[PDB]
Amino acid sequence: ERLLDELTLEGVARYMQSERCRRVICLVGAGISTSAGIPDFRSPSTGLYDNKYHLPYPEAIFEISYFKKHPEPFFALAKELYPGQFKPTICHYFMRLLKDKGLLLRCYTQNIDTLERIAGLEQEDLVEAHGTFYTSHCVSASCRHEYPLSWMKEKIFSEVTPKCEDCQSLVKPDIVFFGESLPARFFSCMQSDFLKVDLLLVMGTSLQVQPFASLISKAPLSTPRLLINKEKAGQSDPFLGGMDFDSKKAYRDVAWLGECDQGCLALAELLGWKKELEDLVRREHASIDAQS
Ligand SMILES: Cc1cc(C)nc(SCC(=O)Nc2ncc(Cc3cccc4ccccc34)s2)n1
Ligand SMILES: [Zn+2]
Repeated sequence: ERLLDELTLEGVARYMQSERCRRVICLVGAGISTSAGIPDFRSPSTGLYDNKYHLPYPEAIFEISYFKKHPEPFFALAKELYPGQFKPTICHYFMRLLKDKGLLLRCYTQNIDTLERIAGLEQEDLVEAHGTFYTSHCVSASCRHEYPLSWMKEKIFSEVTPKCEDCQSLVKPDIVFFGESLPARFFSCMQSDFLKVDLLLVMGTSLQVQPFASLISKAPLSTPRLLINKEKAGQSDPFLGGMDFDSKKAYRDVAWLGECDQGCLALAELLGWKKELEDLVRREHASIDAQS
């Protein structure tokens, strides 16, 4: 009774091009941006937090109340970690193709780098589960003046603590600090989207950070779930208690292990989309390289 004829990338592609598959939800994380030269900010082994701030504890750099009273460490770190270029990956442009072809219901992302937007996903297509640098707001509840990334970038590089032009309050990028809630939009969209989904495409996430990881359990029981990731992820934790790729009871979950770009390339090829994807990426990359 299962929807995939076989538990392979080939099976997923046949399903995608069948009448049964109309709405795809993508769940994406840091693994879709590493090939764009953006490291994984949640990892301690990427050396981003290797080093004067006098933090009452090392975690305070991520905490909202600390930020509000001592914003300088955050903004110094933001300058240090600011990417040299913003060129979305093959994986990002694969999602743009999903959008173009009327298959994209939603992209839920853990990333803050804005590459989904640069690749042409719109606000309505996105749930930025950990917020984004794309916009920043004055922290004063009575004001909330919104500032674009161009404005915020200028403040970060000039090492001027960003203050609101209307009220002189601190201006904070719309990323979710420890102590802040996840965006309201995350919960709203989750409630509706997973009633409507035909395929989950899970790319570049290890599914270890909650509540993002729990999204896979919101899929209907029949909905195929394809993981494209360097490592297998999402199975039940044998210590406590999921994806089932390999047991005799597996029926809908498929793992393609490798670089996300290569997995998306392989899937696009099966779909007859490889030329379209190559043409889109090369054109967009050229346009970004040519920014004058
Ligand atoms: C600075 C910048 C600007 C743009 C457009 N894109 C990037 S992507 C590269 C990157 O990893 N950067 C980062 N900026 C801040 C980081 C740590 C951090 C600290 C405190 C709170 C956090 C709240 C939520 C998330 C992280 C938080 S990592 N980086
Ligand atoms: Zn203000």
